[PDB]
Order: sequence, then structure tokens, then C-alpha cells
Amino acid sequence: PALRLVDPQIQLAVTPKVYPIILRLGSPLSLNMARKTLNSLEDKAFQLTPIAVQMTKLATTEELPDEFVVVTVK
Amino acid sequence: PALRLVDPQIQLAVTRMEGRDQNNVGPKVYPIILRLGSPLSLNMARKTLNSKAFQLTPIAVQMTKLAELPDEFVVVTV
Ligand SMILES: CCCCCCCCC
Repeated sequence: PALRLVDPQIQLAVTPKVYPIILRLGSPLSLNMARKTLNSLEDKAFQLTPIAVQMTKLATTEELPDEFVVVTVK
Repeated sequence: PALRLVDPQIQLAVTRMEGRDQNNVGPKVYPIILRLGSPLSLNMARKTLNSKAFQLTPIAVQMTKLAELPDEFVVVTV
């Protein structure tokens, strides 16, 4: 269990207002940024450059912000 | 398993912030595509007074299965 906080560079936008992200990880998570910049003479492909997400196991509950979103993975 | 596109209701906001300090570009918002191996819940949380306690408001993510993908988007892989 052990709720972990996502670094402030990765936040959720809900419609807008942007919220910190808390993870209740039951399964590992991956994050890839996709862009259509693999360009041929007629087509274009997607390149998946993975994003490194710094996660911090929440030390004490009093570190939690006043409002945030919680992503729970079974 | 399969791929689901989350509507612009929910999107991921990435802030580079830097190798010069930008600090004025702010966040860049990308549509989310999910590669669910196991299901995902998303609850908004707000602090309610106890003294320690948070008011969890659920959020219905209306993900749509593709068979139409934008040029820029992130892929959440579980
Ligand atoms: C780094 C955690 C990303 C949060 C996943 C977004 C799920 C939206 C339904």
C-alpha cells in the first residue's frame, strides 16, 4: 500500500484546474509520451519516449495537500 | 489488453519548467490514453475537519475505445 505522491511536474487537469496526483499502487504503472514525428515521405509514425515519474512514499499524512486526486490501481 | 481514450474532461498536465528556467510556459496538457491491465479508480479528495480526514468525491472517466488519435498524447500503461 503506502500511498505515494507524484512529483509536481506531473499533475491532473480536470474540467481548467490542475491537481496533484496521489497513487495507491497495486500494480506498476508506466507513462510514455507519444508524438507523430517519425515522418516518412508520405506517412508519419508515433515515437513513444517514456517519461520518468519521481514517486515519493508519503512519510506522514500531514504532507497531503488540501485538495488532490487519488488514482487507485487494483 | 486494449486502448481507451479519455475525453478532454480528464487530461495529463506536464510542466517541464526547464536548460533554462521557463516558469512562464506553465503546464502543457495532453489527452490520456489508457492501456489498462487492471482497472483504475479516480477520486477527487478534499480536506474535511477532524482535529486526518479527506472527503473523496468520485469522478467518472468516460474513456472511449478506439478502433482518430491526436498528434500529441500520453499513454498510461498499467
Ligand atoms: C502518473 C499517474 C498518471 C495518472 C493516470 C491518469 C488516469 C486518468 C483516468
